[PDB]
Amino acid sequence: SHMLRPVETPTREIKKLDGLWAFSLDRENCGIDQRWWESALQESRAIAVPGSFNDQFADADIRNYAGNVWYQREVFIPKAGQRIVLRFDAVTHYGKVWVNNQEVMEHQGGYTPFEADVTPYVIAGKSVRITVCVNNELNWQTIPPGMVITDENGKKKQSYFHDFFNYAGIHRSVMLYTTPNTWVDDITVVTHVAQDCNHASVDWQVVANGDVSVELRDADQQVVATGQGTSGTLQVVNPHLWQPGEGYLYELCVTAKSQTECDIYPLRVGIRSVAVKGEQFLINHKPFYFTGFGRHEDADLRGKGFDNVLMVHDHALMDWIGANSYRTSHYPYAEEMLDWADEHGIVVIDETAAVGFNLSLGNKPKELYSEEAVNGETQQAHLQAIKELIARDKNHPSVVMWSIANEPDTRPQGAREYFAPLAEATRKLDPTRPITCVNVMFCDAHTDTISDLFDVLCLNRYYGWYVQSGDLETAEKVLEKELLAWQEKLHQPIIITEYGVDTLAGLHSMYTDMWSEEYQCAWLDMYHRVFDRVSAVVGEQVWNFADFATSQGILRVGGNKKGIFTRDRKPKSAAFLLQKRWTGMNFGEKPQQGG
Amino acid sequence: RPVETEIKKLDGLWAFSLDRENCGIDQRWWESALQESRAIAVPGSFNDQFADADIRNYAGNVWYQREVFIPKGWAGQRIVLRFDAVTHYGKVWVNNQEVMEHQGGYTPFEADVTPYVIAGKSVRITVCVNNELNWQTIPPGMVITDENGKKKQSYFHDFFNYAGIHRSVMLYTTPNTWVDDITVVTHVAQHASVDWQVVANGDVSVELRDADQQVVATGQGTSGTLQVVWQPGEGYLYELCVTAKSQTECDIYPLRVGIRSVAVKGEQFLINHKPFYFTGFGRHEDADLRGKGFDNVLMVHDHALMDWIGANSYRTSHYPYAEEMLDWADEHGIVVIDETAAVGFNLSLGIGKPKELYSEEAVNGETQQAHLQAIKELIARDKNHPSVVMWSIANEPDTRPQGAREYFAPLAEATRKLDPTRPITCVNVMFCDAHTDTISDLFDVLCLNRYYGWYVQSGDLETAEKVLEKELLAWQEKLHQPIIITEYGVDTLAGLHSMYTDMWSEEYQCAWLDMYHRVFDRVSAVVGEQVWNFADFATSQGILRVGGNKKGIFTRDRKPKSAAFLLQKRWTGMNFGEKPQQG
Ligand SMILES: CCCCCCCCC[C@@H]1NC[C@@H](O)[C@H](O)[C@H]1C(=O)O
Ligand SMILES: CCCCCCCCC[C@@H]1NC[C@@H](O)[C@H](O)[C@H]1C(=O)O
Repeated sequence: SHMLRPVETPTREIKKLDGLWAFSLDRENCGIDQRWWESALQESRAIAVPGSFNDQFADADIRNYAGNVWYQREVFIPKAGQRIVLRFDAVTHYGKVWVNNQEVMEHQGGYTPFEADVTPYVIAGKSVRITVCVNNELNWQTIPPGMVITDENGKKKQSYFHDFFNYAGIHRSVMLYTTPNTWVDDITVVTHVAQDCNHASVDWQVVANGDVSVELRDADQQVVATGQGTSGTLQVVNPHLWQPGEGYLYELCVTAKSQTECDIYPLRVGIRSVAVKGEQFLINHKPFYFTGFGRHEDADLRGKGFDNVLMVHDHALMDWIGANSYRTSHYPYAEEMLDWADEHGIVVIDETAAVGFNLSLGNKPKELYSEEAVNGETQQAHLQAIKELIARDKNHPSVVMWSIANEPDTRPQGAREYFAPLAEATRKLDPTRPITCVNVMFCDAHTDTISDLFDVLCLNRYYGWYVQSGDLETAEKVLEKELLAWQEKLHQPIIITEYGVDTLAGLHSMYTDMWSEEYQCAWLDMYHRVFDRVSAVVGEQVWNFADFATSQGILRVGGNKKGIFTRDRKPKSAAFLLQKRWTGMNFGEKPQQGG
Repeated sequence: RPVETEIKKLDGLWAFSLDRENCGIDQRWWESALQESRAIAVPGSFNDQFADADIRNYAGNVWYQREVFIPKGWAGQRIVLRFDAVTHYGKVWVNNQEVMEHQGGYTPFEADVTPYVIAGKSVRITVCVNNELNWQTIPPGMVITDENGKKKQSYFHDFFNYAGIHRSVMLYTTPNTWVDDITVVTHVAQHASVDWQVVANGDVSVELRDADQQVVATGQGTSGTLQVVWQPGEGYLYELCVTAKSQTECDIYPLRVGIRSVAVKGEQFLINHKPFYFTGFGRHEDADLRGKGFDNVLMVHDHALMDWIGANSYRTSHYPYAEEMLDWADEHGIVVIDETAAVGFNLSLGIGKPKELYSEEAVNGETQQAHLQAIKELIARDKNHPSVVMWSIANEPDTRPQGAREYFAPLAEATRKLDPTRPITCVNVMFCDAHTDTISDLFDVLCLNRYYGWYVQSGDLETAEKVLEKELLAWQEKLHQPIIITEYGVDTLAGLHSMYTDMWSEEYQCAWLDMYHRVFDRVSAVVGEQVWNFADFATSQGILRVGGNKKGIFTRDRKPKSAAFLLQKRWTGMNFGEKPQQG
């Protein structure tokens, strides 16, 4: 449907985000049968929302549990005559909500919010019970996809194809918000600029039988433009347009009035224009250079759960290190991260949860794009995730790119058949932004067959790590050669969205061999040397802020160790190399082929 | 091995030089002092010694050199130069005259230098050491080159390819009647020990004592020697003086020997007619800073750790150890499975190339010959040791392609004919289970390497227990042979802890070593356990090695992980030489 983030005005929120819900497992799938919605928690225990249920009890048998978990919470209802709505900003994978024995709504998104209108079903003044059924399972039509395997005892074991651990549960806000019966439930805003001198910001919104008078107030509450109608444009003059450095943000207050009731919604948008020209990524008609991380929503104890201290601290670290950009790696991030990126002018490459469409990253199906794995319904679900992501992050000026999928195996015939309609559909959904598909390493420029449909070429390369293990002299030649081959092929702006190596924070060696910090430094350094002599490399993005948790494997030593920082946010030796490089260059500009 | 009744030339430092342009043999570098040399220490691998990244991985020709004074007291005696071990290949020159060469690596080679040496004046010694491996070296490998002539060596074993001079170099003197060859075989029923001898212009008079010069038998001849009437606890060993008499000079050579006879009966390993149970480690010749170089301090300390942790046996894993380890081994009476450098005969161990392992371009002809040679030398050096109870021809070979059996049968035959007094084995890899292995019948004891719960069924104890159990008792029902598990271990970061007891944590090494021990306890054919590696050790660079192999109970600087005390409780809590009665 339509997605508007709620905000306090003559509108109200009761943060049911309160922790300490009742939590229980359903190892027998008796919950849907035995009507657990009715009343009690049976044999529950205290859990905390937001937060992943896997790491929260230090029980291994819970963290690998694959099935149905039950959340439970009684709450009181203060808003009368207002539309009361129950919003879940994120319930990872599947969630079915119940308000006092009655199914309200359900979702199969994972990292996208879903809400429901509960005005008839509640009465402001008495209690009410909310029971959530959260499913953490992945089959071939989920985004991301997976394979759940039962064995001889019927015990479910979830296997997937991405790297990060499949943290599940309620990860973001659960809120009970309250809006007048004539609401402003959808908005779209597109901005243009000409020579940083003047241009318009077209408006568009959806009401509940009310008219929309829209004003454009300033950063100090000064009206600069008005407008009367459901559509149309409106022009500023000599704007304070949104730059990657500062990030100026106008406050467009929209009004939807009825003959009796009225609703006012303030929506912050910044004037900026993002486009791709040849091999240049232009923000406000200036060629840009991306620097920063591909991070994860990962932490100790809470898993993929959200928390504010992590936001302010992580943004302080990136702010110190000189990073100006990041990419919401492998799933839509919490909207709060994108609000911060909006105010602080942080350019973001947004991505969907489509990751793992690849069976070469080592009882696996034998054809990746057959009916037994990634079929038409996988394509429908992928288009769904695109729809929801764009419908949530469409107005945020910090998003400059949509990324449909991550590292798909494109060698087999049919990858183009699967991905081309999704490129067409995404271009038809949001024309204001470039589109991309992050490229796997074993699909170099001479075997890929998908990168033509996208505006920006994103690359994940690990020459010298997975291949040429320990060889810098050779990985330099290979890396430079394939980079110039991508240039000779597509003449596109090339952002390296992943490049990193594993490093035991504390492992040193005089020989600068793999897994030591000296190898991380020398490796990133050589990669930077190659980066500086390719004209079409419009951005670099290291593989990963900090070490994150992965599934158990013989390649993951307590998870992925390719982070610049540790899981507790401590810098390895390479963090200060990146400090020197990024903070030493001119902001938003590519190095002049050398310092 | 020399004694007397010498000047150990390995003292101090040698001149060391690299040959990147490969000019040495052509420009005759041995006939002069090494131009642009630097000090190097023997014994010790040259790779780790200088903290130089380029020196560590260098593949080519290296040059050692050292002047020495030949003592005046050796006027009319034969002067012999002995290299206890020069890893992979070595060509030795003595003062403008080429004396010797050897492609062994982990076994000694000596040469008579009496003419080329005049005792009293200083002579120079130049050694050319090669660290290259092709398909005819033991272990095998293959070198690759490109533009700029940069040579890059790739091999198929795990441990890092350390090279150089790894053990002492001796310069011993014997009278002109020497005892070049000696053999001794001991028997025991419910006995004695035949003697042997090879000499030049000298007769053989053999006597043997016990504690001190207290002869308790004698014999005059090159056969028989039987008379009056060695344990894994203490290790009682008699002293056998051999005498070679000539008209002018006489020679006396003392050889310690322990009375013992090893034999396999059904599914039991009998040392002195008693069922045994193997406990201990499969270790390595690896250390901080010195590579595979030998050192007495390390031997004393590691033997202290093995004594404390309750180990009674170990296997000289993947190459012949320094013979000092075996002298200590029969001194304190620790059971040793001796093994050749035959490792890496497998193309299936891929971190994630010819087309068939037993083709002509890889493993055929000189490969089989030189393997038989590594056998002949290992046996010709370690035959008399009572601590050696087992022969081990090869380790983890791929026996699935066509032609593996045709390869391994003749080696088993010749090796058995060479030393019939000891059982023989071949440690097979994990990818070849009971239904696919085709060689385990040729050998007396079957050796197993198993990693259920690590490489396959990664992190799942509940099923790896079943697979290990089924595979084990299926082996037992299949061949009805004694099965020693010679490798079972999992990697572990020394300081990584985890409440969930998942992989790489010490809790997972503890819980993973435990389940394997219960499945061990419910199987009658398992005649021993040897946790994979004693200490973490250096390997080649891969994405599966976090600064080497972390499958050690101890770290590289010999510091214990959480499993060291678990195993010290298990091995010393049971009775010595006995297996638990299924619990
Ligand atoms: C057959 C050739 C394979 C080439 C190597 C592919 C490496 C893919 C790297 C992986 N790319 C995806 C990212 O989420 C992971 O964290 C990253 C990693 O594992 O470090
Ligand atoms: C089904 C087989 C899956 C792969 C099993 C690989 C077992 C190889 C055993 C290897 N054997 C050689 C030894 O030096 C090494 O330490 C050990 C290892 O892995 O580290």
